[PDB]
Amino acid sequence: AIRDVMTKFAEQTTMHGVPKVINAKSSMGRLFWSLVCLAAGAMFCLQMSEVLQRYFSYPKKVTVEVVPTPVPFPSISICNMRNLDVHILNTLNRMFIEDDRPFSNINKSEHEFIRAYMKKVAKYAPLFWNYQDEYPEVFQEIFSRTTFSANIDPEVIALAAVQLEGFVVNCHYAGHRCNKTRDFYRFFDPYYFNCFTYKAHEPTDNLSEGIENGWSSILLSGSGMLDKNDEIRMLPGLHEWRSAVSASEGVRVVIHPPSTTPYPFTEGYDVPPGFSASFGIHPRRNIRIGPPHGNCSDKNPFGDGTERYRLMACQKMCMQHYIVETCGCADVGLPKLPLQANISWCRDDDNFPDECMFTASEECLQLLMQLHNRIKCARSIKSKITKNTTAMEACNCFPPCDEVSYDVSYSLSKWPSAGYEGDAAYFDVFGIEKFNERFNKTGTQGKYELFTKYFNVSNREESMKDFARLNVYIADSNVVKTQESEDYTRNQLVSDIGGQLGLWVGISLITLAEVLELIIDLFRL
Amino acid sequence: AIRDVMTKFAEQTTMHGVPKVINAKSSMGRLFWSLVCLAAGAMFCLQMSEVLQRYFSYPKKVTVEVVPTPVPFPSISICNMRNLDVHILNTLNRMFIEDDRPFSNINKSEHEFIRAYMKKVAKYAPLFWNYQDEYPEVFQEIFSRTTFSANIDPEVIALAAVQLEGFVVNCHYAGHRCNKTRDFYRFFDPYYFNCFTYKAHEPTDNLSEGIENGWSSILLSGSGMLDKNDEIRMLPGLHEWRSAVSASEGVRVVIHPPSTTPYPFTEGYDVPPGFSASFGIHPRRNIRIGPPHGNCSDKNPFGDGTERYRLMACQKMCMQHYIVETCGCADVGLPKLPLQANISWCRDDDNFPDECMFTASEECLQLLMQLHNRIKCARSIKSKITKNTTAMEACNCFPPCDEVSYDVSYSLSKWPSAGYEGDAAYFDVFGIEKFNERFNKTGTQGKYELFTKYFNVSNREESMKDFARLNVYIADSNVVKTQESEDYTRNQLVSDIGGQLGLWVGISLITLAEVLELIIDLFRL
Amino acid sequence: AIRDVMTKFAEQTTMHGVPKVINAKSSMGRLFWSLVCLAAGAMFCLQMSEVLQRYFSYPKKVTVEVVPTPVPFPSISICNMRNLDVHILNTLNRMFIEDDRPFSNINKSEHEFIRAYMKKVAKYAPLFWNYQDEYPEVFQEIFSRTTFSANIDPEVIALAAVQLEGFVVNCHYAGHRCNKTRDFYRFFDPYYFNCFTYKAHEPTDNLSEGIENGWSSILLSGSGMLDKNDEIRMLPGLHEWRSAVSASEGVRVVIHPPSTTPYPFTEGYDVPPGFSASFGIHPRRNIRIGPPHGNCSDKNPFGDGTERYRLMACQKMCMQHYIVETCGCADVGLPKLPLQANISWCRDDDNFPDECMFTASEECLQLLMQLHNRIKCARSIKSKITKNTTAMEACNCFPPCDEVSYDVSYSLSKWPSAGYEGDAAYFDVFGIEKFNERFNKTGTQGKYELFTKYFNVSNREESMKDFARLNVYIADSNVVKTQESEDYTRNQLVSDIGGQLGLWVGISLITLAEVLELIIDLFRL
Amino acid sequence: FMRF
Amino acid sequence: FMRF
Amino acid sequence: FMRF
Ligand SMILES: *[C@@H]1O[C@H](CO)[C@@H](O[C@@H]2O[C@H](CO)[C@@H](O)[C@H](O)[C@H]2NC(C)=O)[C@H](O)[C@H]1NC(C)=O
Ligand SMILES: *[C@@H]1O[C@H](CO)[C@@H](O[C@@H]2O[C@H](CO)[C@@H](O)[C@H](O)[C@H]2NC(C)=O)[C@H](O)[C@H]1NC(C)=O
Ligand SMILES: *[C@@H]1O[C@H](CO)[C@@H](O[C@@H]2O[C@H](CO)[C@@H](O)[C@H](O)[C@H]2NC(C)=O)[C@H](O)[C@H]1NC(C)=O
Ligand SMILES: *[C@@H]1O[C@H](CO)[C@@H](O[C@@H]2O[C@H](CO)[C@@H](O)[C@H](O)[C@H]2NC(C)=O)[C@H](O)[C@H]1NC(C)=O
Ligand SMILES: *[C@@H]1O[C@H](CO)[C@@H](O[C@@H]2O[C@H](CO)[C@@H](O)[C@H](O)[C@H]2NC(C)=O)[C@H](O)[C@H]1NC(C)=O
Ligand SMILES: *[C@@H]1O[C@H](CO)[C@@H](O[C@@H]2O[C@H](CO)[C@@H](O)[C@H](O)[C@H]2NC(C)=O)[C@H](O)[C@H]1NC(C)=O
Ligand SMILES: *[C@@H]1O[C@H](CO)[C@@H](O)[C@H](O)[C@H]1NC(C)=O
Ligand SMILES: *[C@@H]1O[C@H](CO)[C@@H](O)[C@H](O)[C@H]1NC(C)=O
Ligand SMILES: *[C@@H]1O[C@H](CO)[C@@H](O)[C@H](O)[C@H]1NC(C)=O
Ligand SMILES: *[C@@H]1O[C@H](CO)[C@@H](O)[C@H](O)[C@H]1NC(C)=O
Ligand SMILES: *[C@@H]1O[C@H](CO)[C@@H](O)[C@H](O)[C@H]1NC(C)=O
Ligand SMILES: *[C@@H]1O[C@H](CO)[C@@H](O)[C@H](O)[C@H]1NC(C)=O
Ligand SMILES: *[C@@H]1O[C@H](CO)[C@@H](O)[C@H](O)[C@H]1NC(C)=O
Ligand SMILES: *[C@@H]1O[C@H](CO)[C@@H](O)[C@H](O)[C@H]1NC(C)=O
Ligand SMILES: *[C@@H]1O[C@H](CO)[C@@H](O)[C@H](O)[C@H]1NC(C)=O
Repeated sequence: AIRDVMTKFAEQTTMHGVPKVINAKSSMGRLFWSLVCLAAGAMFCLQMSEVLQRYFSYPKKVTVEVVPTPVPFPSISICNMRNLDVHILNTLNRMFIEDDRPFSNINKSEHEFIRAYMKKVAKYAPLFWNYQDEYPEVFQEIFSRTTFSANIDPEVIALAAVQLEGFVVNCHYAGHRCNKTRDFYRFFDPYYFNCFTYKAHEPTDNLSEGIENGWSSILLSGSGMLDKNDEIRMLPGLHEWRSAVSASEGVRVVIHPPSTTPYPFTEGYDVPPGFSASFGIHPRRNIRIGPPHGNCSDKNPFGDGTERYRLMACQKMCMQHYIVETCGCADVGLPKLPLQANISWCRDDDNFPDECMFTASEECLQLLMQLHNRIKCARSIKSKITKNTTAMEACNCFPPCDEVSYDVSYSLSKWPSAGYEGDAAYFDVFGIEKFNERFNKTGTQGKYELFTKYFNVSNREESMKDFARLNVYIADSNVVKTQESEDYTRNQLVSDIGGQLGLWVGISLITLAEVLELIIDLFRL
Repeated sequence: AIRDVMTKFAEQTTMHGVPKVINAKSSMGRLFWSLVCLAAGAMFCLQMSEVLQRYFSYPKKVTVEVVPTPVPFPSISICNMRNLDVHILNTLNRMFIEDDRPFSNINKSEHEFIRAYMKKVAKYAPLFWNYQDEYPEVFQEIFSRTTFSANIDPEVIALAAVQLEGFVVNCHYAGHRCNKTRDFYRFFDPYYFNCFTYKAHEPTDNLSEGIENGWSSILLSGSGMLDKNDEIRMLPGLHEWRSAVSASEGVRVVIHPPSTTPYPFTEGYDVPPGFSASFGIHPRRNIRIGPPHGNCSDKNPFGDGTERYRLMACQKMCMQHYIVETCGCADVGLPKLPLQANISWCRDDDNFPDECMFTASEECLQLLMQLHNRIKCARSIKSKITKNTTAMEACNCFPPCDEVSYDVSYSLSKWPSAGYEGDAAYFDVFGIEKFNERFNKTGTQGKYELFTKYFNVSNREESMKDFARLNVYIADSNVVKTQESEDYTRNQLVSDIGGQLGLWVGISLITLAEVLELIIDLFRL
Repeated sequence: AIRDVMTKFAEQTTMHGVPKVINAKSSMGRLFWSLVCLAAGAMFCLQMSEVLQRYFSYPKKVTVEVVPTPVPFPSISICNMRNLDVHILNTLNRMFIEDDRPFSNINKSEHEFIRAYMKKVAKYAPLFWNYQDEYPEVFQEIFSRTTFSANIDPEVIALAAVQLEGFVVNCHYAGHRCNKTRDFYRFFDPYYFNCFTYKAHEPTDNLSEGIENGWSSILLSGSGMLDKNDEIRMLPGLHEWRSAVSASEGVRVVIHPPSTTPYPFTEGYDVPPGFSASFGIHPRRNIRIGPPHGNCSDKNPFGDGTERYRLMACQKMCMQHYIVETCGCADVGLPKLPLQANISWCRDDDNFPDECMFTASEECLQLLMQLHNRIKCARSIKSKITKNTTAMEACNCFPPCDEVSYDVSYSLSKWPSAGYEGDAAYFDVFGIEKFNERFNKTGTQGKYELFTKYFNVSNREESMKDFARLNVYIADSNVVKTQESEDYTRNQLVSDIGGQLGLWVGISLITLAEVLELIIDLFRL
Repeated sequence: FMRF
Repeated sequence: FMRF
Repeated sequence: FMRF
């Protein structure tokens, strides 16, 4: 009864072609309707192929718009490009001017950093005296800032690096004066040594003064108080030989989201002394989608999770991972991995015997060359690894799923104007704020005398050039939001499938139930 | 005849499930087909829930593209960071050097601004002499620029502020020389005093010279001609104590759309004297959609409608509204509301009696403190109000529906080069253009002598540092257009509804007419 | 049998309305169903009108996303803003100080450029002596750089323009020292004369030093070694009178894609001497779609196809095309068209007779004025043509279909710091690198003496200001990709048509085959 | 003491 | 008068 | 010869 059951189906069915094929009277009609059904089916299959290819490509939809929801004021990190304090530097210079032998200077000072510095330098003095004309580049590499950073306790370096009270003259945010010991947080950078991060404090203060729409500060950044030697002398720990930031004067300014670690060596802006820098912030917000549509992460694979995630940190720790894997040591210019901490710096030199303080023996020279080779290994890995897409993709570093970013307008003006307004600025710094009297203390008197001589009223036109002002403000209150979204949802897929199926063949799922009922009836044939 | 009319419907109907339910022979078949119909209906309802949620969320579609349609050249507003003219400043300084009592200087000059300035200062002289060591910050706040701006007629200040003929040395646009009295329009800013807006003039001129692809001008912006006092002296009206732009030397440059009001205090770029600044403009155009899809406005809610709309103006007038509401006075740093104009400035001091010119009485001191308190109220409101999302959203400030914006590349070069090219530049300024001879007039002779002494040929290497050059040009001719559009139109909604309805249940509106006809037949049962 | 065949159709058809219209028993029912069918058809037609309007508008879909695929390091082109070498300039100045007659100086030197320069200037000396007070602007226009560039062989100018060995002191990329003769490629610019393009070289080198994450170089850019004349003297070929870049000191830096021609006169950034400039690159990639959805081109219509396409080149050659069409001559400030090369420069002056070297005759003055008029024609066309949308659209200049672009952060620091770090920098330049000893050669000894005197140890604080450092690095490793795509494909059109057709009328193509079969049956009626 |  |  |  196959023909009879198919005829019963054709009598009561909603399919468009099958009843005409089954009930066809002419054989030509049957052929025509079979061809019509096959053409409709093939066209439907092709259109579904394209539709499902689009769906399983998992496209993304991106909107760019300005929104009124405000961002919090960004964290501002300021680093003086000079690593050490001016009085400490002058003391070191004068100490070498009275005795050029660093060994004899170990016990000449009660400052901890000076003793450590003299002891570290003394390990290299005979080598420098005997081989500076044969290996100048080696000694320039080894007397860099980063070797002292790697080999002296940062809590000892912090006693000689730039101090907050001697760096920030004035600070204003949201119409009130800053509380320096409350709002500035000190952190150590292997190249800049002491750096300070400002965290905004909203009005609760009675000190109603300053910029209302942003942050402004006056910074002592020049080096004009330092002694001018009549001939060139080696002062180790000051110059990062042939680094792109080496021997520069000014302030390094980093604008970054609040609870994030800054990386002043590879991000931020430069400000020269004697200038006023305006930073016009345009805030941005990027929202991203997960694995099938893209890649984004909410946490750093290498971190402990205390920081707010930034891709830069992940990439830097990936670089450190590969450096540690290849050279067997860590670079001071990158974070140390929170996994292991028994890893030594590549620039470590505690291996040096104390006899190298007295003799320029071949063993000391070989150790010097080995340290140079370790530095070269680290530098080679740093230069090569970021071009290697396999290694970089193996670290699973993906952009944050909800990222706040800033576009900064940058411009400069000569801050202390010649003439009367410069007089007013000088009186504000030294008459009202009384900048020098911060150093009228038993432990800082020498610096007090230095600043009293340098910043006297007569020499103001030249001496005020050592200051720089930063003016950081939000230019546009609205945030430019870039949001990812899935372009082709499952509902859109279902609707398009319905459209295609209605256009070509006219099937509905209730009609697929017709064919299922026919199949069960054939099972009962 | 309910069963009979339903059977008649089932005999002639296009619905897929109802005829099978009605004509079901087995009770199991009836149950199966009722379940099929219910499943199809529920799935359709869920899919429609998602579809209608998407539609009534009113999404937006944004395209970013570069278009060849050109923008007009932007309006350029230049403000000298020095508010007063150099000769006027030197006259004031010398007048105080001969008599430090401002009261005796009221009748020493025929210049209107000098008389007004002396009269204003004389109201505070005994207080400053008796209390400068007790309240230095109060006197620094009260001798600021903005108090003179608030209390002296701007038409009198304009006689002493920087003049166009003494500010712009040369100007060139589109290959021809500018006509300064035709193309520059003066406007008054409470901090910068005189400012000038350049409006572009296309070729019609026979003065074929200068930059062809933009605007370039040479500006006298330095302060090196001002007297150098051997001790610090109070010159009121020059220094805006502890403002983020205070005591700065250079030019404030604002690039903004043609028929718009600039706000140099919170927008624009800085240029130092002695430098050449290059401004590479990349034009942008943003097109936005109205209430259901977003928010945008074509006019300022607080304005008279003469200006081309910018969101900055709306936000500033909202701030002024709240300041006037709370403190009962208006801030000079913000526009006065076109609604009421009888509102007094917060820095107004016409209340001061004339006896305060002779005695430092307690009443005068209390009035001084009251003025200080008004200033503090205004500053506190300015600092707090923009963080208050309720107040800011109550002002209905929305971004423009058709906005032109500019991204500006910024770079500097030391303009007057040492040596021969500097000689050529000096000869161009002083030999060909004859800059000094502009002042060889009966009303400006003193300034002529000053410039003749300062800008002599021997002192050119130092004196030329007081000039700055601006080079403003369009970097990319094509405009980056960001256009909003509605993502999910009603037609797209209808098509998706049709797709879903065809996929699940197979209903068309002609079939809904079947069910309507059945309903009327049941009314006729 | 029309009624009978239509009844047979109505007995076996899938259309929703036609069977109810045909088999209608009541005339009111027939009217109602005809109205239902007409309403459904009209609504379908309107919805299809909107759908097809959307499709044939050919919309675009744009996504903005960050991708990990890296870009190659960009090409960096550096131009010294001083066109000629310092020793050559001093020789010219001294030669004119000993004999102000350029004719007598033709045979005073064996340098080819000096002889050509003297011969070129001698053609104008009597005119300059007799008419400088009547036509100062004409002589300032004619003694510009571009006339010497247009009229002296560039292979002769290159002998006197800035040399690579005297311009680039040090260079570092990807952790190793640059090989200057291998990595720098010299090209000639009519205003800057000698310019150099750096092409990156990846590690293979054993010279492990310098920046690891970018490119850094120290450039001699100042003019402080040039003689200071006690009175202003005419030195032709140095000053581009009243150009926006004229008489400037520093470096012009252009960051552009690798295999592209830079255009330093209208793109790039400025760097002053004595400063360190940081260039933070954020790479972008734009992908575009062809004619129906947009416009983009993969090649320059005016070029030979050797260059990687940039829209700037197409627009500049369009400007040159119109200039050549109108004035009959080509501008040196724009590329010469690869079609014809027999086109003369507008600034050419080989027409000048040799008698003009001896007499200030009227013929020589008329020729001078004719050259001035040609220059004015070229300048007028340059200023006007880019505002003319018809002419610009006639050139078919479209943005590239796959474009790499860079957003550059710009900041400055005072590079040679006062004091000890400045001493270290000086020792690096002059002690280790031995910059002066490059000139200890028989053909360059005079420059050796000049630099030995100028850069002695005592004068270092002032002399080091003539150097500038560039620090060019990639700020964000991920590329911001903006990709165009077609918003409304043909498949999406088919699906939406199916949705509409199912919603309103319920037709499928198999049912259109019903109506086609009925039409053939009526042909067989 | 500061003078005007 | 300007000299070369 | 360079001294410290
Ligand atoms: C700056 O802030 C600190 C707190 O962060 C202030 O020190 C506090 O002073 C109060 C009294 O006013 C004491 O009760 C707290 O114990 C102090 N805290 C600490 C940590 O010392 C300090 O007075 C503020 N300085 C200024 C100038 O306002
Ligand atoms: C998310 O990141 C992963 C990286 O693991 C991407 O997968 C890689 O894709 C590239 C092609 O772009 C292939 O060559 C690699 O073999 C893939 N790696 C693995 C482990 O599968 C993935 O394509 C990214 N997803 C999206 C949506 O961008
Ligand atoms: C600058 O433009 C003004 C007009 O904006 C010129 O002054 C006009 O000069 C014509 C004669 O050439 C007179 O008929 C008009 O009455 C003048 N108008 C005004 C408002 O004064 C002026 O000559 C131009 N200056 C230069 C140097 O070209
Ligand atoms: C357009 O702006 C109005 C502001 O009036 C928005 O309405 C507010 O929306 C927020 C949530 O974002 C609510 O908390 C407020 O209560 C709403 N205010 C009112 C008066 O309704 C509105 O959402 C905006 N529209 C779009 C499409 O962005
Ligand atoms: C800079 O690179 C050039 C090549 O670009 C080097 O010159 C080559 O030196 C090798 C020997 O080392 C010769 O075999 C080649 O014939 C040379 N080529 C050319 C074109 O001269 C040069 O030695 C490199 N300089 C430095 C300092 O490394
Ligand atoms: C691609 O460029 C062509 C330029 O030839 C555009 O065609 C012009 O369009 C404008 C309107 O925008 C008309 O005024 C011109 O008459 C058109 N010119 C020609 C020769 O047809 C075209 O519209 C562009 N296509 C896209 C998708 O942007
Ligand atoms: C890329 O990195 C992997 C893992 O560190 C290494 O095996 C591979 O050799 C590197 N590629 C090259 C070209 O060295
Ligand atoms: C510095 O401190 C001493 C006491 O140690 C005091 O006599 C002197 O007046 C102080 N100087 C200043 C400027 O505060
Ligand atoms: C001021 O200090 C400078 C150096 O800083 C010194 O040369 C000058 O003599 C001092 N003047 C007075 C009056 O102390
Ligand atoms: C925000 O502004 C409104 C209106 O001015 C005010 O009532 C409210 O108190 C403000 N918010 C706060 C936290 O003060
Ligand atoms: C200045 O004007 C006077 C006449 O008032 C004239 O004699 C003198 O030559 C002029 N000087 C210049 C430089 O124009
Ligand atoms: C030039 O002016 C300076 C000051 O501006 C002065 O010291 C010098 O003596 C003047 N020289 C001549 C020749 O007038
Ligand atoms: C625009 O250019 C065309 C072709 O060069 C020219 O015919 C037309 O006159 C120009 N437009 C104007 C306003 O001159
Ligand atoms: C310069 O070259 C000469 C030989 O021509 C040599 O005697 C002298 O030492 C060289 N000077 C330097 C600084 O290299
Ligand atoms: C150093 O050079 C300067 C000029 O460049 C000169 O004045 C000075 O006398 C020179 N000093 C020595 C020691 O040669």
